[PDB]
Amino acid sequence: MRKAAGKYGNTLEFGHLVGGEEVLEGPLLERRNPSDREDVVARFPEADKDLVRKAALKAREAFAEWSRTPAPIRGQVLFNLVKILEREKPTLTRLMVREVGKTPKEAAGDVQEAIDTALFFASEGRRLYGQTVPSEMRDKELFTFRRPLGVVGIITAGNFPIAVPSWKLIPAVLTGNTVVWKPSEDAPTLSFVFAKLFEEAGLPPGVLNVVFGGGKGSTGQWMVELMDEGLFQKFAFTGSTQVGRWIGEVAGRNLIRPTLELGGKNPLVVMRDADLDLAVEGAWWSAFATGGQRCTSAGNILVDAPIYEEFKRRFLERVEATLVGNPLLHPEVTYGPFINERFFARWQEHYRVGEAEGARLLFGRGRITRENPYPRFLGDPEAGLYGWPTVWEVRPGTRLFTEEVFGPTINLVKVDGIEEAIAVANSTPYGLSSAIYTNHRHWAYLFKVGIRAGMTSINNATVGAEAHLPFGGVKASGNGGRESGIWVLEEYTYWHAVNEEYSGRLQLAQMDTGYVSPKAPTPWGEVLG
Amino acid sequence: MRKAAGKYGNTLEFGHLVGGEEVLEGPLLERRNPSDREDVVARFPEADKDLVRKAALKAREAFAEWSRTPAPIRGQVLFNLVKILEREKPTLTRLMVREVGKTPKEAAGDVQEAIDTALFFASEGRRLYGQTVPSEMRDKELFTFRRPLGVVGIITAGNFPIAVPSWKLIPAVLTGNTVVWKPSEDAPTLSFVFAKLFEEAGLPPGVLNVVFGGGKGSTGQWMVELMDEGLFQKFAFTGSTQVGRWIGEVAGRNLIRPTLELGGKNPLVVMRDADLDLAVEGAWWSAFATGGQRCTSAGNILVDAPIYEEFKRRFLERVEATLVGNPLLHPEVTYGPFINERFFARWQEHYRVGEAEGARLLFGRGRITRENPYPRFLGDPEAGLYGWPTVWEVRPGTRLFTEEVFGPTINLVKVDGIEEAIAVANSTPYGLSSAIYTNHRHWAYLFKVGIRAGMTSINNATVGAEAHLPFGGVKASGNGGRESGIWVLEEYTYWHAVNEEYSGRLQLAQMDTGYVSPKAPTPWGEVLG
Amino acid sequence: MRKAAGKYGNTLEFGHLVGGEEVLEGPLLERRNPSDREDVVARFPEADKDLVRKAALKAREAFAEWSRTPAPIRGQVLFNLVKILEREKPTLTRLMVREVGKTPKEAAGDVQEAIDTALFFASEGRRLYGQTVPSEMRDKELFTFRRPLGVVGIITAGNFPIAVPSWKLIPAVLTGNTVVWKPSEDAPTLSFVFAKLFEEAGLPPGVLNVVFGGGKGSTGQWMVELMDEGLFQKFAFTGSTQVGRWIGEVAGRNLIRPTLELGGKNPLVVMRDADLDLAVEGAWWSAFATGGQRCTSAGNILVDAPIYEEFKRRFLERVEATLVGNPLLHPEVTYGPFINERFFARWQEHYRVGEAEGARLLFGRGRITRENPYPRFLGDPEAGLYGWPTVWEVRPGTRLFTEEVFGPTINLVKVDGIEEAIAVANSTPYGLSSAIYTNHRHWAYLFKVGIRAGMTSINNATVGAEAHLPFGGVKASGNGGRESGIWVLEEYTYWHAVNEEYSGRLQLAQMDTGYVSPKAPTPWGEVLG
Ligand SMILES: CCCCCCCCO[C@@H]1O[C@H](CO)[C@@H](O)[C@H](O)[C@H]1O
Repeated sequence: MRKAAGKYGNTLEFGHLVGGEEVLEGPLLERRNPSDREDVVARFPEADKDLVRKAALKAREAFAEWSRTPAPIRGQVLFNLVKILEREKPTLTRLMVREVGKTPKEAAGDVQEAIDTALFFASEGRRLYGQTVPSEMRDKELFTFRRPLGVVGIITAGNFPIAVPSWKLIPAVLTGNTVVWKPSEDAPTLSFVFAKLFEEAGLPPGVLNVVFGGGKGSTGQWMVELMDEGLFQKFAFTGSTQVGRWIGEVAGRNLIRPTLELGGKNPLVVMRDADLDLAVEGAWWSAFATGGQRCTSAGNILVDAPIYEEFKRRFLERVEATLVGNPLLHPEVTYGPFINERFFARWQEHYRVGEAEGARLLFGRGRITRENPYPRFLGDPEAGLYGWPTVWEVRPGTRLFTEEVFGPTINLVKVDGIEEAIAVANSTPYGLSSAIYTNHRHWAYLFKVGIRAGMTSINNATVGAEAHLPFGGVKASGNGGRESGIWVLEEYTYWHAVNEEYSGRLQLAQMDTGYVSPKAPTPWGEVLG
Repeated sequence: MRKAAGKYGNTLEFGHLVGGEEVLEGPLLERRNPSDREDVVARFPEADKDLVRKAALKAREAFAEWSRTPAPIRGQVLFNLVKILEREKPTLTRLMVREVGKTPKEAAGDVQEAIDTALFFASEGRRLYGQTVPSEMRDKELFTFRRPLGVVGIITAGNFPIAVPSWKLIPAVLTGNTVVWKPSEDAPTLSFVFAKLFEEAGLPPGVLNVVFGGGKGSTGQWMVELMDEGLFQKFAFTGSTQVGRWIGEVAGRNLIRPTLELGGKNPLVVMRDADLDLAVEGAWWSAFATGGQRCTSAGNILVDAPIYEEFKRRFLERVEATLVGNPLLHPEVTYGPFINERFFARWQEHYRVGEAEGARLLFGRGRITRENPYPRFLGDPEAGLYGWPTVWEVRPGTRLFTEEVFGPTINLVKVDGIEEAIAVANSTPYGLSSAIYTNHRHWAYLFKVGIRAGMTSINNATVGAEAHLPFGGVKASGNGGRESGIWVLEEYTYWHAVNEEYSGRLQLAQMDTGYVSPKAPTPWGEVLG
Repeated sequence: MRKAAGKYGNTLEFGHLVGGEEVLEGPLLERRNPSDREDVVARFPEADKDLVRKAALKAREAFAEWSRTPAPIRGQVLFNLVKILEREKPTLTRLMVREVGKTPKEAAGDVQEAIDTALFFASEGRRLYGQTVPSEMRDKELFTFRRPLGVVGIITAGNFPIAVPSWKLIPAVLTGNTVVWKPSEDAPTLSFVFAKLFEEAGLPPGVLNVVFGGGKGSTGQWMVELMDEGLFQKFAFTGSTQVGRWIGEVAGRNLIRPTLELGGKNPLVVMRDADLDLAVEGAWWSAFATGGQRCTSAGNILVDAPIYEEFKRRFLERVEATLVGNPLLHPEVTYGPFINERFFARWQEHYRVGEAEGARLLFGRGRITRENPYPRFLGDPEAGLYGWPTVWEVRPGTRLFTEEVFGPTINLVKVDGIEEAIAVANSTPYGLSSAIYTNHRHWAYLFKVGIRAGMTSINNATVGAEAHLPFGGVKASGNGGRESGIWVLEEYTYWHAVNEEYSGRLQLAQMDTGYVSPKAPTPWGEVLG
């Protein structure tokens, strides 16, 4: 790599990581600081299909030795990574604030998720339990083993540039797979550095390959297409449902079960008996954490009729207090810029769609500019794409209600009773996260069994999942796979059933099984009388 | 249903089972006894897309009440089925001999697999374990629950008309799902009866719907296409890889992980130190059980060079002793007719492909006729499609070596040493079953870790998997899913992670976590010696 | 603590660790370097019953806050310990060579076991899985949780002064318990330092209390007796079966299940087909690792008749090559001194018992002195208690065959065939470790299912268990408990079953359960053929 002086740090120039070598091949892209476009964070090439193919073949070559490396040793590599991530947490935090516009508080939590993941799977090296199973035949033993799949293709987004990649990278290599990783073009430096920390931790060259570039019409797409050439035995993707469906399609015909985290429209229910201040804080954080650029961000606040006016009043008050700005210059802000222009553009459009379909705009004036200033802004709004906190009143069945919109926007929806709250909460193509604020035992229970969601919070935000629960969605949010904890092992391994015969005879199961039949029954009705 | 007298039993006329009602709608198909075309087993309608859609909506309606039925009660229904299958085993055995041409011995084992499955999952009703998980926050609890998916679409083959459907039907309903089942047109009576046994066991109407018909251009295809209309939350299919890839494709874009069992080309290795008589018997049974119409049937016998001539001699001797015939009239036969004409046709062609590519035909003269008689045939060969036991000598890389061929055919392949045996055993697009005969600890181990297969037998056949191990293949044989035992629960449920807050505060994971930092270290090198 | 200059390092003076405070109360004991009596390693007090009682009450006080500390945070403390043990491994290694007379190679492996344990349970903080279980009633949920027991009393030996204590200390505190630890008077410095490393890692004061002293008539005994006062909710002990039975007795009447590792007489079988050089090396290492002062040390080498003379010849040759000496001055030695005089005394007596009962002494002349020199000795044999490598030929049923003897001694026993090998291998009151050397699949299997032992090695030593398998013995070697891995969690937690009702009615299990009865059966025998 090379470095040059920049505004808020060095501008990094680096290439793809392929077979341990740095490959500077392809038209140069750059990543500008989203808080300040004058600050250039990285310059990096776009990998073409031929280079991704080459990376996949380097991964296949490295897979042989790596899969044969004892899992406890592979786990000790991850343990090295835990120490290295701990050491580098402040540096990675600072780089993440700069590269994707996260607050230092959130950026540290993002790095911490990777540390948590690393520690969890470091120890998993001495687990990866299969089963010993009793044969129905004598002189025979049955076994199950978890085996690695091969080469994993990974495409990740930039909103969680260390945490979410770690959910895939760490289990993948722990279970004995090799990886080709196409990180978001919004967080290439973090991705490059993270790959180098793996190298420092002792991960053999070629086990992790990083190929930079865009998505559609670019490296991301090339990578999906190479599933047709048999170069990936597994695929993982975070992004939109639209793209996920196509990846599911390609994976499906290549007999791959992809890991798909495909976003959501996450209902947060506030029942009449709720702790209003707690529910307001939870709804606020659910909506505006990461500037609403999380898959788990609250989409709709479903508020029970009797507290609707009081909640709206308190919620808008809380929303109005939100600090927005350059988090590098003003750490205390709740959120900073949009991660990229694509998200900003879609978010600008949702104002027009909302007005067109009769949503009531309670708060928000679109992009924050010097001409259109936001009272609690800190820094220069012209330096990047920053969005007004935005609050709507919407009806079910509308586009603002059903469609995911990354960015600082949230809808209030009036409901009456737990039955309607559940029905309305499920009136969305998605089913990722969910939440209900209530002190009512029974309502909490009804919501928990009534919601169709991968994750449910009782008196907690739709965001901030703990790193050691299964993470994933139902309906349009996923395809059944789960990340994190013990539940992700199904994603990166396959079951190998072994039966060992010692009888020296061909014994047929279900046919030669030595089942004992019952004896003649005693007439106990008559004996006991 | 209606019945009329037939040659070897009553001819059954029945319709689709939809919402509890019998629906006799659609152009009539018939199933003739494959051992004797004069014996008509069943007449049944072909369901059009509209009726399958209606069946899927009946399943969705029944799902609400059935998923809310406590799992231990759903398990007690399966326990009722265990008793009913036990009672009906002789009747089902006889019907299976008649309808699909299995031997009574194999037909009983087929019914027994369903009984084993039924008993396993009857008890699973009081298991279905999720987890309690410790929160990193105080006054907070984490939980995981297994939830049913919804409506399961099931398409099954006729080669295992009770066993293999039970692998899907039983776990599906146990886990709280409803089912639309499109059984093979080769085993419609068995399927109808099996569905009625579920009804007798107390399965509520609409939880299992059966729609009869063909595959391509027919009910099977309509059923796959309805995944695009959101009518299936899960899909299971047994059949060819070609069809499986298409089903995987459709499932994939609808964010479904299908259960796909897609056949194999199963290597059986005989090492130089093997028990020859045992390996011969295992190779023979692996090749000719069910007339080689199993997904797990041996495709290639890989024989170690030093025992090659001796094994070939003993194997051909064993093959020559094989009895073939109408298993209804001659129970003692090893195998009877082809299940259908599709399998017979492909099997006839493999002679021409083998000769064309220079395979050496050691034994077999194609279809058994009066003109082309087989010495050990019993009954009338003109009454159905019966195949000569067929043995080839082939080279790796040839079509006979790589391509699956249902029917009584097997290849011998010369290998030298465990390294070559493993490499050649993996030189196939498939990876379902596998086997090695050896007394050498180390060779068994190398094969076990070297093979790419879902299942491996040490000194046992490639066939005859025990019903309580995970069943499934890698590569072209499957997509990662497993059937049977605890491993199939992932197929018919999704994980629901619930976090419950009691702290009355918004606590952020990874950010507010109360991690304890270390104290000042003592310089022990200096303090001690 | 205080330090003074000594021969091979500083002499440490320290007191008991009770509630965070160092308590220098009680008659002073000392630990002399077992390799060199002139080198005084430590001076430390003997805790009386009143101080142990006080330590137990400090543990009870600390238990409240520590058990309420989230398990993931408790795990992060262990993760701190992993880093600290890594840092201190060279220092701990050196101290262990000095204090208990282990070779540097073995001492490092001992420290590494603790690091392995620490890492395993660091990650267990985010596991400790209980279950969610489906109720047979509607509107009801079932849960299981692992809860800590309370205060754990731990008594450990000095032969594995870091490894074996870590097996108890680490899981105990991870699962939320507090500990009173009575370490061996043979390794008080290591124990003091290990406790201080826990303190450095952030373990709250009082969660680990260390009380030094002897066993019988001393601190060890006082500690067992306090189970009668309800001060321990759990107890763990490593030592002799005799003492273990008494501890089991006291624990039993106080409704405690103690963790008891009680030594063994570990059979190593060498079958006629074995790799002789490998079996010789394994038998040699099994016998003389730690100078035969392991619970898992080989007691009897059972050699198959046809290879008996050849094995004896090669084994005695290998034994004769054994280097013995001061491992601080000569790291390359296989073993050094006896850990204590108790073990030396019993080992001296076994010569007299062996001769008395007609055992044939093949090799060994008792204590190594200048008068009685050993050819391959390095250093001064007068400086400590060093034992000749000792090899016997014995018959089954004799005291040398059945009774555990710590120290460098081993018996050869002639057997003929796997049946006799198994019977003779089981002809001992113990059942800890076991091993068989064979290339015969079937013999390995028969031994594996025929042996009565907690642990069995196939073509591996009776020693050197991997730290992530369950460790423990049957018969006189233990009481059912297992240490290490997931299996030790049962030792330090109890199951809490919770049922939550939401139905608003009293529903009786087994009585009000809504079991569905079967429908009227169809006579299928008659309906079909
Ligand atoms: C990693 C995916 C989650 C694993 C689910 C819990 C696994 C627990 O394994 C359990 O073992 C029990 C012991 O008899 C069996 O009875 C249960 O069927 C089985 O679920």
